[PDB]
Amino acid sequence: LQLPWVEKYRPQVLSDIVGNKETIDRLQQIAKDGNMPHMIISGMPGIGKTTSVHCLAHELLGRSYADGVLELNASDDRGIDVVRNQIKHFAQKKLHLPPGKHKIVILDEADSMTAGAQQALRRTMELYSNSTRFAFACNQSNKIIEPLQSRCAILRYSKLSDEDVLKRLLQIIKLEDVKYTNDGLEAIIFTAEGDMRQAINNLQSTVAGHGLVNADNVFKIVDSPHPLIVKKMLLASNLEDSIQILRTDLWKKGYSSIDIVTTSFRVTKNLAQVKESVRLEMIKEIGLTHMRILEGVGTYLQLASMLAKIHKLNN
Amino acid sequence: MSFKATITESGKQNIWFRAIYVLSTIQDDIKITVTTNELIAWSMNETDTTLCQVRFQKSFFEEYEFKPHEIVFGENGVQVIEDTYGNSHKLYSFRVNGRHLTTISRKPDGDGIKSFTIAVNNTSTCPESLANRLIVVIEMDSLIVKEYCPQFQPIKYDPIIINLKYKRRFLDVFGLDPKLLDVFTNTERELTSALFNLTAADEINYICCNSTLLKNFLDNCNVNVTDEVKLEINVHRLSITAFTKAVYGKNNDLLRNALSMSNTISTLDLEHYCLFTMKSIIFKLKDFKNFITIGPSWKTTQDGNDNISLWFCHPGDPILMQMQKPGVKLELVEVTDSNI
Amino acid sequence: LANKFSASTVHLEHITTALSCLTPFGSKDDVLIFIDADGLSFVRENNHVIKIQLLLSRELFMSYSYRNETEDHMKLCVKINHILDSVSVMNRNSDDIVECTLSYDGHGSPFVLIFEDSFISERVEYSTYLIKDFDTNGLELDRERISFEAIIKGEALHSALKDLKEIGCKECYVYAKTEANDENVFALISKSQLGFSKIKLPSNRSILEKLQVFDGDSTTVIDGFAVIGFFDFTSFDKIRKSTKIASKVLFRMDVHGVLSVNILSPGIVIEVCMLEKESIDEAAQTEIELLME
Amino acid sequence: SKENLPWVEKYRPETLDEVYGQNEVITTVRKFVDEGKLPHLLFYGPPGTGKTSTIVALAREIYGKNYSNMVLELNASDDRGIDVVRNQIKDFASTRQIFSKGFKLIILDEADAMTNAAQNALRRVIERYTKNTRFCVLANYAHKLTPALLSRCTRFRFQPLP
Amino acid sequence: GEQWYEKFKPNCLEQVAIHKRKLKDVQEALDAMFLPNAKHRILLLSGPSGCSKSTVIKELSKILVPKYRQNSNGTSFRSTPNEHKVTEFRGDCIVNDLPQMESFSEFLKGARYLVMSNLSLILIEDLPNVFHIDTRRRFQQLILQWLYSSEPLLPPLVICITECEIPEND
Ligand SMILES: Nc1ncnc2c1ncn2[C@@H]1O[C@H](COP(=O)(O)OP(=O)(O)OP(O)(O)=S)[C@@H](O)[C@H]1O
Ligand SMILES: Nc1ncnc2c1ncn2[C@@H]1O[C@H](COP(=O)(O)OP(=O)(O)OP(O)(O)=S)[C@@H](O)[C@H]1O
Ligand SMILES: Nc1ncnc2c1ncn2[C@@H]1O[C@H](COP(=O)(O)OP(=O)(O)OP(O)(O)=S)[C@@H](O)[C@H]1O
Ligand SMILES: [Mg+2]
Ligand SMILES: [Mg+2]
Ligand SMILES: [Mg+2]
Repeated sequence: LQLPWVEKYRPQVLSDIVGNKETIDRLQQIAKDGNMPHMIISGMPGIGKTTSVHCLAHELLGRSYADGVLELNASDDRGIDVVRNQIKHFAQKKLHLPPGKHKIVILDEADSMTAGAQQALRRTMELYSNSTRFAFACNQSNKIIEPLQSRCAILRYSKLSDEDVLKRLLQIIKLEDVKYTNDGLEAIIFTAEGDMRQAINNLQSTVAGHGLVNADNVFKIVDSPHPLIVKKMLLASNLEDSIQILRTDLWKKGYSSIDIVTTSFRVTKNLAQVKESVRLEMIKEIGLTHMRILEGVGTYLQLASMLAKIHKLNN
Repeated sequence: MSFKATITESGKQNIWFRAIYVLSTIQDDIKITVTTNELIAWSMNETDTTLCQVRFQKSFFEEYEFKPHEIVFGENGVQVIEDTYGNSHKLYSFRVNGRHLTTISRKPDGDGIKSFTIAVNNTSTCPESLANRLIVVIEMDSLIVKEYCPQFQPIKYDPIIINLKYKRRFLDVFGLDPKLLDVFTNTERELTSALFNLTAADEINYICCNSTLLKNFLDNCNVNVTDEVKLEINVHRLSITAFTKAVYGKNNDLLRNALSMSNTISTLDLEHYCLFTMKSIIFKLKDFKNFITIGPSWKTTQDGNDNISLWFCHPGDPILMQMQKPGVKLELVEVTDSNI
Repeated sequence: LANKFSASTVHLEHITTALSCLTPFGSKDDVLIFIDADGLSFVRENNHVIKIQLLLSRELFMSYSYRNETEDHMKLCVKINHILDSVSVMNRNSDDIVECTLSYDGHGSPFVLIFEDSFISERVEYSTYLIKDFDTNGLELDRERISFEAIIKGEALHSALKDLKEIGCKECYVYAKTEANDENVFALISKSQLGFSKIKLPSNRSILEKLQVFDGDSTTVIDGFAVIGFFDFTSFDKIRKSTKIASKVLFRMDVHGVLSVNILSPGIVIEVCMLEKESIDEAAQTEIELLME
Repeated sequence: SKENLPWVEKYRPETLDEVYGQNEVITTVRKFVDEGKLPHLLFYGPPGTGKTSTIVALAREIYGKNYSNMVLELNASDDRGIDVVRNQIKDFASTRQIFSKGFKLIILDEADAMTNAAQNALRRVIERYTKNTRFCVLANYAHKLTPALLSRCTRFRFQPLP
Repeated sequence: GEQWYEKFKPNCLEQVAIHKRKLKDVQEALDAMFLPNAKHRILLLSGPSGCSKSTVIKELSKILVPKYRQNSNGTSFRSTPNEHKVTEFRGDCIVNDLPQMESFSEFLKGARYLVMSNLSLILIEDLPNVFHIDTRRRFQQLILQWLYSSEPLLPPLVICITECEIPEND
């Protein structure tokens, strides 16, 4: 069959990863040099952490990749016994590698690892660092215990810029010979919200549905991120405007009340314009409405009353 | 083929498996040293309070072959030792997971084993994947063949000379039943063949006893409760006591129950006894209990004497224990209590 | 009897053996019972990836009556745990039980099992459940596209399975190759904590009765071509208990990645069908080639 | 048989042509199956809009009348803990098709009721076995889905019925 | 390949990065612990990650153990002086004939013998799996038994615990 473009066009070399130019350049330097230290790679979903670690391991180990890499993720058994036996035996293995090259243990989604396993990892890292190096990949670097962080170089991946997403989208379009327009690519990038995976999925969906990637065609399938709609609803200077946004853009589109209130809390946490007193009062009202929704009264009237209270506070 | 060895007899396979199992109980990883005359499997615990060593002579194996000069990969395991007579001996040492080797060496409940082969190939014509792997080939009586290749890590070998020093001290101190003279001659020959050389400080005590009585007494000993063993020898009897001291908590509450079980053997029963002129020695029991079960696994009728020899000098000094079989030497060294 | 199906036997060994063979598929799940004039079959499936069917023919029963006319067969579903517990409690005095009778009166009635002793009879009724939409016939060997076939002695295969289980085997690879001069190579290669290990079956007409590679069409024999099947040991090991009583085992692998094991112990016959993994990793392929060459 | 059923079940759409109101989604999914390029899918919407009906109809169209043999359906009524993801879903997604009938389909209905640990374990199962298997996740509450899972799925919104 | 924190690790007690007063207190306590009849049997060091607990303990042991070890009466395992000043517990060790929960129990039962001519400092940094309730209870029992033991002679026992928060896990 035909693979989805998200997996079909997964970068296979470090030079095809867009964004985080400084970090990717440093990874390329490490690959060409060899002296890879223990590292932690943190960042939001779909920005290239897994791809970056895999590409770096491949470039470092060459043909020895099969015998020199041990990959484990949240879908595998990773308990304390695994650390005691499998990882320990891999780190004990004597493998002849070119100078400056070490075995690599990739621990994808390391944040989910249990406390006992993480504590056990300390001793193996202490003992087998001369021949083995650890690459953790996670979304929250703080979920790795401090004794493990103390041994690793930290690398934080930032959200991808519109320029990098556009460049990769153009490369994919050229490879696939896809017909498009500037407004269509703008809409895809705007709906991706910095997630390259979502951008590729939306591009593929639009192409399959209609082929030509225009703004109207993109917005027929893809929806604008509802956090922005919630921000617009909260920032409306008129009660009727907020109510109209809540009705037309969220309620009648099938968005659940619980999702609306959770997104409202998340957005209100990041409103830079408002004062602290107003912000905390809005948070209180959102929390009370959330309590009411959890009890079973998830009605449009409750959300309208929440908006009315927020507007009252703004005055 | 850097090294190759084969075992065919059933009792030989039994003793090999038992030795590997005991060594695995002592430490997670066993150390194998191949020489031009013997294979040494040894183990030492984390606290360095116990050392176990089993040496299989080349005559033990049906086929034996060692070509150290062919080793290319894993060269860090190759060692050269200079003899006192001006000779160079080549050795190859490596470390292997004890549990894995024990599982490989165990006899299937239903199917028997015809031959058991262990080999190492680190020569030039060796694939990269197969480098640093111990090849094990097991032929079954049903013509089934099983193959294993557990990984190993080359290491350096540091011989232990406690046995040689104890033997020399015992010979100097106590060196008439003809058996005693035979023991003296055997010890002198062993010391001479080794690759290396009336104050109270020269205290030495030797006990040769039939291991059957000790094994019978220890069969009732549960190491989980009786963790200490005390040997008390005088000119009339030898007492072996498996014991455990009590522990009292804050308000004298019993945190750990004391226990003791003793067995006495007349000195007449003991094969030999030499004392430095009621000697007492205390050490750990688990390792001794496990070690006493290796020799009997073969059960050789010819020259069959499951006699254990013990040497001890002073509290806090090591206690040495020796057992022998037609082509196997078993050694156990333990640290003794320093009290008094 | 007035029941639509009624079969009585004096050999309690067949029933307990069938339950023992079905146990590895889960102590708490469903079992399908098919009833027809030919006999009575127990069927179990796991994870839409493995299936077992154990047949009990008419001859095994001293009495067998199938009076249904509208339908040539009857299908029902029961819970394995219920039968297991009931038999375990009832079979405590195995020396005294003299007769065992199974009965069924069609859809809407329970599956009745009666243990008849000299003076005491114990009757149990198991409630039945709707049969899942999944079709047992879905997982079957394509008889027209056999990649290879082999006949093996039960004892040797059972010993090999025991060895694989005792080393904590995680992945299994069935390797089958044929050459001239009646040279055959059937082997099981295991990936486990020990690494890669091999168990080779001798090329003798005592344990490996015959081996043939058909080039994926069941007809043309090809020499020098190796057929490799990659399986998860979790599913492969489920045939160990069936092999324990097996007298002969017939392996048949097709091109669609289906392996069928027919176990023969008048007698109890078993058929286990399993799917293989999608593909073999490069490291595993290299290690298998090195082991076999 | 169907006559005794409640109308909510007696009138369940059998083919995609019987699903009304979701014209855009039906159009897109039909073209995807026509080209055979189905990606991982998320169906998000309020109760009774046609999500389960649509996914079942799509499975029927892809695999004809024998879809029950190569589709693994799980819902809130089934335990779907991390152990289930590690064993059952993993083994189904990592095994060949019954008759080499393209890719396999795993339907996770009401996936908003799954635990965070199970969803986290699902990420690499979805990613690694994409060649052979495709996932469909149905939900009414998106806030219960982890960001990683949402990133991996092509999202389709079922609107309230016009 | 070498990591700098290993390449440039301290070679002597003076190069250790530690406040002078804390080092003085630790040294006095440890030196007192080595005396024939020491009041304190266990020294418990606690602190955040990478604050030189184990490093300072090892550097201090390198000086204290040779000064207080009785000269062997011509007895030793190997020809070398057996430079094993520090004996550390290994939490990932698995042996054939021992349940996991008892591993630590075995270790201490050997560690008690390392006195006088076999003197060595016992260091516990890699703890057993204390997240398991039964294992933690057994560990506490063993620590209490060591504290309340009636053995006239015991070696100094140092427990280094690195304190850190456990991130919330699903
Ligand atoms: N910087 C990037 N450049 C090119 N493609 C990218 C990039 N980031 C993501 N992608 C694409 O999206 C797919 C997934 O990328 P990943 O490396 O798995 O993202 P991720 O950050 O690891 O997501 P998580 O943390 O596992 S949810 C890749 O196969 C690429 O096709
Ligand atoms: N688009 C639709 N077209 C025709 N009938 C529908 C449609 N949607 C729902 N129904 C009818 O309502 C019944 C339920 O449809 P479902 O597909 O199960 O709705 P749903 O969106 O899956 O509900 P939830 O999210 O699980 S509460 C169907 O049997 C149909 O009879
Ligand atoms: N001047 C130095 N002082 C202390 N440590 C140094 C120094 N230079 C390099 N290092 C290294 O930094 C590390 C010090 O960390 P530790 O001694 O392990 O602290 P800790 O209190 O034991 O924290 P944990 O429990 O090991 S995470 C050692 O590996 C030292 O080898
Ligand atoms: Mg990732
Ligand atoms: Mg539904
Ligand atoms: Mg430290």
